[PDB]
Amino acid sequence: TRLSAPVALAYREVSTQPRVSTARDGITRSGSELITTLKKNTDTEPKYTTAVLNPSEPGTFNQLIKEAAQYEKYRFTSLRFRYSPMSPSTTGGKVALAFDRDAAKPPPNDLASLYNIEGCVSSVPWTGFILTVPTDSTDRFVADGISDPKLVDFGKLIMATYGQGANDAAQLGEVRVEYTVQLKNRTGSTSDAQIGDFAGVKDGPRLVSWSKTKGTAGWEHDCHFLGTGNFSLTLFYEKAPVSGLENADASDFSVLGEAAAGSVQWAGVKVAERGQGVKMVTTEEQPKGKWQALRI
Amino acid sequence: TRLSAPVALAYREVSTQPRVSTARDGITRSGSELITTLKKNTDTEPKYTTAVLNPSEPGTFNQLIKEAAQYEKYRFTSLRFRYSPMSPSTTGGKVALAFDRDAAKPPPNDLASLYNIEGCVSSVPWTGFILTVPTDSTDRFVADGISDPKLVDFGKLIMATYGQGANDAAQLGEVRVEYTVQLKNRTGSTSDAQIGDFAGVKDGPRLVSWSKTKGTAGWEHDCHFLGTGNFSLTLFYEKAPVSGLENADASDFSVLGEAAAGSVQWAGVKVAERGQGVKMVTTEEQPKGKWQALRI
Amino acid sequence: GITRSGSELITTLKKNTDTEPKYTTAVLNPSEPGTFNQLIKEAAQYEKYRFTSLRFRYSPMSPSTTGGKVALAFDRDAAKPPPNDLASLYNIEGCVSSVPWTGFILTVPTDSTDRFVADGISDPKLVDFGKLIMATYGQGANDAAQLGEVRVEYTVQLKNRTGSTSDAQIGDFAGVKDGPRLVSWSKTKGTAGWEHDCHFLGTGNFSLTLFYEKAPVSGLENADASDFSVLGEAAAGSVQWAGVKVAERGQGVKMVTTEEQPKGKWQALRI
Amino acid sequence: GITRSGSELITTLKKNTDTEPKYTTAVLNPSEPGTFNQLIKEAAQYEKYRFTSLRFRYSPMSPSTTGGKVALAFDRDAAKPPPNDLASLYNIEGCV
Repeated sequence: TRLSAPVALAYREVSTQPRVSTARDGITRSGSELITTLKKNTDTEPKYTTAVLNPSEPGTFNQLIKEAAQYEKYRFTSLRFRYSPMSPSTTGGKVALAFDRDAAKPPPNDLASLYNIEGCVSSVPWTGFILTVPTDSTDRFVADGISDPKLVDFGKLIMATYGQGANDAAQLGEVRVEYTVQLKNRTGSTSDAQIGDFAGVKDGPRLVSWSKTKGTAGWEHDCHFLGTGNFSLTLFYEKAPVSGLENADASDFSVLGEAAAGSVQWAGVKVAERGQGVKMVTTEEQPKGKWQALRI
Repeated sequence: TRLSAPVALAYREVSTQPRVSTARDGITRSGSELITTLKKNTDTEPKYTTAVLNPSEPGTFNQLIKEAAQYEKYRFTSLRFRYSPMSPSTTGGKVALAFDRDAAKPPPNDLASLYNIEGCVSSVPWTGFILTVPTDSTDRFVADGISDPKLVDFGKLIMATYGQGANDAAQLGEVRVEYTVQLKNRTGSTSDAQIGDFAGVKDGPRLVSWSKTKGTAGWEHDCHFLGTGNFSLTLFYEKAPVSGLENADASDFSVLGEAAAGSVQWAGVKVAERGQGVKMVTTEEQPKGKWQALRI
Repeated sequence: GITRSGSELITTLKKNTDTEPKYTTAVLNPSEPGTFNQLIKEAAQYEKYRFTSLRFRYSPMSPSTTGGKVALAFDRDAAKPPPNDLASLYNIEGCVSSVPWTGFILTVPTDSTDRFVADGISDPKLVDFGKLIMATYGQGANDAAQLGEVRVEYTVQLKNRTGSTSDAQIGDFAGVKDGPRLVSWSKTKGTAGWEHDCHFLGTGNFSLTLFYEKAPVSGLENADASDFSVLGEAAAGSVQWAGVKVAERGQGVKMVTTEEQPKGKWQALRI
Repeated sequence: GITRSGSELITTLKKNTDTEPKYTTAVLNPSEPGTFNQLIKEAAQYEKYRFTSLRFRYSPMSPSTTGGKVALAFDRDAAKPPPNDLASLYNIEGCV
């Protein structure tokens, strides 16, 4: 029979109270977080935005990271993502949420493959839906450095948007986690400051992801920031580079220092959307030095 | 009647399991920590070692700091210090524990005044004792920057040793907190990295305490570290100083950088006992610059 | 499959006369020579294990008038470096400490997962079950030289089976090494020339044989080993056979060639 | 105490043109290099043993056009010299 279509739907969001408790082996923390807000995509093919599901991941969790710094292993007993629409009912396109159990595989390349992923749900941008992912009973180590994501990561969320018309809402919605993690073991509190050199060494929460790319001037190292917020980045060059730190695509980038042998720079980068970062240029592949990312 | 004296007493310490729980306004965390180990003092007058009682204090608490970073107010419903002897029964002198409700007053100057403090307990170094401090029902803000300690700090513990003979144990014992804090409110997770200039500004956990002192070469700023562990200290000089960073009395001090206008240094200081630090010299009182302490 | 319960001596803690605590680690893997001296032989013939029951004991050796303390903690992540301050060590789950002159125990809960016997190049988080941290601090100058002994009483379940791993570790100067990780070489240029010194990860009587293609600057020389005796003759195209006794991990011998990565061959064995 | 099971390789037999047998023995003790190549390492840690089960499988390797015979027998006395004639060899219990 008849089924009406409202001009818009309003969802009432109130920040709930996390439920912490103590068990025999550790603690059981429950809560909800916000990952990101999906943007309009005026193209048929999807545009993806990922978020690795693992405690101590700044990109995904903001409060569970601190509570997971005191523990060594975790187990997501129940997690579930939700979508809150904030666009009118006259917006086209679609929004898709899928959970890839492999945290290293890049997102698919065509819409047909995206729908083959098990549990991939989707709906119009102007209505809400929930994707609940089955869990398992395997303990995994909380991220602490460079390691195979198959061994530590529980999975990776994938958010896609496509089909929106030219004159549509700038932003379509926002995802929201609803987890219940089982932190186990215990250890001395660990600092939250990724530190490592350019040789592929990383020690700490995954705040940065460097990537080389050969260029005419030299090898460009791009410091992509996985999270979104205020960050600081201290660099130390053993050899004089071609250029210091430059704003690649981030916002409000400022650096206090000089580029030269033995010099140290200090850039207070600021990120508005996950993936933005800075860059540097050197003539030596795999340069010698150190860097330290921080959430300041 | 007869009362025997053993050659030594052995206390069995096992790291218990913190008891976390959720209440209407926040969480109630219980646990135990280690502050420091008292050292021998072959002098009649006392030698003091303080520890400010306030969550988010790196010197006192090591695990509660992370859990208190997510909250805004606290209330110690029950705290109690304990002393574990690790010296033979042939060691002289005494050990005193007192709780000063004013966190800014310096420790007393003579043994007579130390015993006037309410609740000041003491015993021989080779036996254990417990100092339990009455609490109140007043909420206080978790330390976040430069503020009057009368308004935020709950108190300050004072540990004194004296009277030990020349040929006695190098270390007499170790104190241990047993608290039950009531964290309230909630806020976005705050980073744990003190940052501030030399004008008296400090934003973050109290890891450092600068102190000027006029000298022949210039004003010396001493970077005393309240805690004990591995720290990093990034400095930025707007004007060329007399000298860069030098090891004052700490252990394993290394610096990567240069001293000059606009330059930045990066010192991985390491501390074996609370109070050790580094130093720098400048010709300008209240120099212009920035510093950032971290637990790396 | 095979179930093998037993008890073995990891090491003997020593006086820590300096202010800072000293942490000595022993990774818990059946193929590790640092922690196992008898289970290594049987684990060499298997490529999977599971610790059904694990537990550590401390046996006092010092007089009753010894100050300081000794701590024993188990850290599930074998990759993490040893703690930096006492508070972090004491915050580890199930950390037991006591005065040196009295013994205690530390029971380690165990899970039901199988792990590959260590090879030496894989991720520690994937093959190792954890590690043990032994701390000693607060000892004066009048205390005994040795505080106690740490022992592991285990019950392992080695599974599968394969060709026995070589009981001796052959290697090549600045190159490939195969067999159990008995020694590890290091190089540092000096006045005479490039100096190559080996460090013995295990403790006991060893037997190091070497072969020089070109005449070296100097032959095998004791660095910090307890005992030492060379029966060879350093020269071009010759071999030097030596026996080194190690009391503490890290002790070893040294040599000088003045040419980086000299062509030769060496062999190590725990006699 | 410990119980172990394995399958070792003693040796490979060789041709013998002469019609008279040519014997090659192998004493059966856990700490015998001639017989066991892997059990010796674990037997060095113990000073007693008891063979709960024991078998000897002969796995052919020669073509189908080779004559002669191959015999396996177990002598419970480890010092007796091998027999000097075929009939004595076949009188041993269980010889196949």
